[PDB]
Amino acid sequence: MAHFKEYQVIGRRLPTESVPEPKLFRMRIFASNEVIAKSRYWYFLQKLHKVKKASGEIVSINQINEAHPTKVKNFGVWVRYDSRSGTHNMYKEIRDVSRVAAVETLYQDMAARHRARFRSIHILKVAEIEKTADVKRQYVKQFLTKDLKFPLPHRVQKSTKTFSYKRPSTFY
Amino acid sequence: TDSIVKASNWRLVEVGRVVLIKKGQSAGKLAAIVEIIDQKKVLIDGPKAGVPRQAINLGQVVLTPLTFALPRGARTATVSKKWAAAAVCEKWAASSWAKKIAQRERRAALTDFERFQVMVLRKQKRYTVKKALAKA
Amino acid sequence: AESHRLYVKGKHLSYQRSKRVNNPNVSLIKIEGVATPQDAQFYLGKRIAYVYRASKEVRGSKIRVMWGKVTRTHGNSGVVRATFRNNLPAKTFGASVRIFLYPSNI
Amino acid sequence: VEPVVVIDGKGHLVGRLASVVAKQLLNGQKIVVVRAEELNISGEFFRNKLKYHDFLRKATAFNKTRGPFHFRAPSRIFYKALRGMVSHKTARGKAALERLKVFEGIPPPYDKKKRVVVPQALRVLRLKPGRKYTTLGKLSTSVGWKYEDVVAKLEAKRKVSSAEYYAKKRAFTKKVASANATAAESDVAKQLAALGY
Amino acid sequence: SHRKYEAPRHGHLGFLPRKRAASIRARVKAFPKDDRSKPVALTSFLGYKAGMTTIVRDLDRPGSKFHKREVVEAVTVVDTPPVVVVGVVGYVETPRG
Amino acid sequence: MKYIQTEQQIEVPEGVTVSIKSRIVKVVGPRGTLTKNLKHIDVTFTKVNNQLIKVAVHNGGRKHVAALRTVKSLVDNMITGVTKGYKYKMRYVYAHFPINVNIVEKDGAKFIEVRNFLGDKKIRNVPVRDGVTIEFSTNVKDEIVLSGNSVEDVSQNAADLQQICRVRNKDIRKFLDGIYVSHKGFITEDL
RNA sequence: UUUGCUCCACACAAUAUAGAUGGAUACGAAUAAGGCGUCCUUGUGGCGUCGCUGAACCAUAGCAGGCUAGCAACGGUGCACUUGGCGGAAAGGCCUUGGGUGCUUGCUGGCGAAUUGCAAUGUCAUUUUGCGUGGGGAUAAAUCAUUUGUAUACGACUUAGA
RNA sequence: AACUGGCGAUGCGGGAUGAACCGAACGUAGAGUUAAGGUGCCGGAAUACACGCUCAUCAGACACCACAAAAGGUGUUAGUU
Repeated sequence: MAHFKEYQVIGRRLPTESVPEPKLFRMRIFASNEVIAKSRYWYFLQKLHKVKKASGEIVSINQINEAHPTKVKNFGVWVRYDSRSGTHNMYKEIRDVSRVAAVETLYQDMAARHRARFRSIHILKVAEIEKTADVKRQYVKQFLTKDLKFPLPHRVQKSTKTFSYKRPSTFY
Repeated sequence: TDSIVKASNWRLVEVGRVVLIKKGQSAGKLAAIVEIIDQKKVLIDGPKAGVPRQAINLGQVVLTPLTFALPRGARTATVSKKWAAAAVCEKWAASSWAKKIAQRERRAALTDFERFQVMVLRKQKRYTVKKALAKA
Repeated sequence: AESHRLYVKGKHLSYQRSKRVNNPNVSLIKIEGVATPQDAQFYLGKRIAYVYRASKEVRGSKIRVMWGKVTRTHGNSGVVRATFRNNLPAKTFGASVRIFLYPSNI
Repeated sequence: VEPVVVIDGKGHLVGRLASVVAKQLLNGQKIVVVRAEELNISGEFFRNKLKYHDFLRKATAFNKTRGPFHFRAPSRIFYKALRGMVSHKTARGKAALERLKVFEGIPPPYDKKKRVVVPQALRVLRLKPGRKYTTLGKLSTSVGWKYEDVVAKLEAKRKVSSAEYYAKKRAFTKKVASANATAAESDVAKQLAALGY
Repeated sequence: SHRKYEAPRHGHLGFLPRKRAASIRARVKAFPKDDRSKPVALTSFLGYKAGMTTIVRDLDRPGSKFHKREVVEAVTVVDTPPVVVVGVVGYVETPRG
Repeated sequence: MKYIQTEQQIEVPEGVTVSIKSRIVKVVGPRGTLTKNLKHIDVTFTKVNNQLIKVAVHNGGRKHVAALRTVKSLVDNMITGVTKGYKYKMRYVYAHFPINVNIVEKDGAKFIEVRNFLGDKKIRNVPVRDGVTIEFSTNVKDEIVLSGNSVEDVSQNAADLQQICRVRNKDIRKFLDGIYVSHKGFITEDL
């Protein structure tokens, strides 16, 4: 829907005198805003415990920025989702350099190819993919291939106005 | 023994192709392909262009056929190192089409009195075309 | 000395329908080939002369002219409109017209 | 630059042609169209004639002719598409309508002009490749638009003829290109070369 | 409410109008074939309704009923003069006909 | 799932010379010549050195492969025609009524008398698809010899020639006669 | 049936613009292309070449274009004659001989301009008709009323009539 | 039958069409600005741009609002075990 960050929503569900400072538990949200990063943080918090949104307290937040982003990677993705019929789990594999890109392409794939809508989809895990043997997906193996170099058939252009003076060629 | 094939082959791709960045902030700068990302995007860097170690939609960059060698998976010192092996921009400079862009550019660089001189140089140039072609 | 034009041409489109009903004082004006809206701030205020040659004469000529100027843009490509002493007869749709270079900032 | 615009119609789109072509004449635009037998649609040859039979049954009851009418000229077949893409019934809209000509083939008054095409409406371009299409005067003559072979011969004669005119032309203009290729190194060409050339 | 039955009805539909139709002399909608492998040949001829009578002649279709027999025949007889050839027109052969 | 470079890789022998006009091939064999419109495949055709030619599709598709394999099959069929050429032998069946079979001539049209077609006073007559070239299979009842250069030159001729004797009107899952096939072969046999 | 009617030159009036105001400036084929050079046996051969813009090209000074001189050159132009060929799809246009004429802002002269006064288009296409000059040609056909029947409510069809 | 909201009694902007639906209610006006609702043509306003599905011998093109199932299909696509 938009771009997301690598947040860090740290929460300590409210201190008592019996327990001052329960133990500052974080989540690493991938959200646009810290706001709905926290709303979804709590949305996973009631899943965790007998809590609700006023029942506790959030320590902190850090969009986890990247001191070395220049290393292109591969990625492993586990999914909890609800379809129109079958709510399931998945695993697929995405080459990227950031995880949020795999989110965007993920929901173009699932919104487009399984018509999956986000408000009942919960991504389990990205254990990113490191080596050549770490790959199930043949389409990822197609980029585990070697030295694909080739011409481009059927190049197109755009007309200046609406015409040419000519029926042109689709040479590259 | 013929098996003569005519066409269906044009500008190739590679990792390490200095390409013409056909749009964007470069909109015509040049960048070696560091890496392929997918069929839609590749990792590139034009350090000669100064443009970073970065990606672009392959439908949003255009090719050169102007290959050069590149150790894949390398940082910018190695990249512009290979550009130092590949001082090569002289050669799409040797493409007349970039020089045609310089031509329509320099067409867009006239004063009106200079342009009046262009008229009278059609008159005297083309007068000498009409004495190169008066009787001849 | 061979091409005696010194203005900007243009073609009357219509008056604006918001969706349905025309705005029969507020036009739709065709610019002479500009889709780049960024040029316009100098041009805003340049006049418009519509020559029409009726066989009836006025105090001076049979060549009588309705005028305008450039105000501000519209749409996804920067389309401007005009200012009428006399509005058009809801008929001028695709008529050519003059657009000038004065009042010049230069 | 052309008040009347000479256009060849070889292998193009139809509704995407005629919706913005329907936008064209609104400006007072005057266009002549030649070779009106050379058009294709994304969609197979099979179903479409049958669809014309599906349209073909529509008429007013108590006089079965006076309803919609049915014709075989591929230009007017094209105006069946175009009519619902225009406002074809005013002094305004009809005044726009009256500024257009379409021709099956290229008449000898029109051999003397050049021919242009539109890439947006070009059939090979807006094409997810793997689609079928239809030859226009083929399907028209197959329902009975019988007059195809006459101008099929005539356009052979005159494309032959302007090809000979072209042999004169291209064979001539090389000798022109030699004839002032010899004009290399004039200092005025150095100057104007430095001025934009 | 379909009527009661099905039945053949009247008339034929490749003939209309039944107005006072075209002219005193009638139209022609097809012609015998030109063959330029052949000499100068023509298409038809015109006559005048002169009379009709009953005329005797044979019949010899084998297997049929009056094989090796004669009948009488209600014939019709035309008037025929010779006619004078005076003109020729070329017809430029157009993509409209 | 869009396999990234699809192709057919066909060895060329040396009795043959072709010429691919940018998709359009000029096939020449020791028997004769073929061509094909191959401007319905959109490949780059690929001579290497008179001993293999590929096709080339950058990133071919799934059903594109489902036809693109047998692209090679039908090409090699054309090789066997343009070099070697097919030569089938068919069958005839009657049981009670002796069907006369003849390549009767109608002006080189080469029809076929089919007489006593189960008591029929009606006669069948089958013209010869030319190109595929037919002699009577001598010394064998109810056979004949076709010899062409496409597998449908001879099996389309055998297909609709097979469709000559589509016999009706009886309990034909019991009543079994007609033009059948025996054999498929080669113009140069052992080639 | 004004010497009527109707063609050529006029001038003058009338006379309207669905929208002038440097130039619409011609092969064919192909698109997983060929194009055009280039060379050669001429081939589905040899070399280039080219994209990625027509942003092409032509054309470009003067009273919307002024008068007026002198230079190299020997153009290029119209004009209206003259020569030849071609065009049916709607050809109705295309190309070709010869004469003259104008210019040349390709090189050097003399001029010349205002006051529309600070904006006020400050007015340059055909549109048709009339008339009049002074150059032509032509010397009708219908109806009604009579008559035919095959033609018909009537209209309307079809014959004849010095 | 128990709650809220409109017509009635009330017009304007979106649903081709619509008593009770989407926006928003009513002095005369004018300068800037939008909802509802949209920007192939009519049609104002982008044949704007990005990622994918699909090819339909019966696609598809929607609150209001003006409609199919059981059962299937080596059709496709992708995965899951």
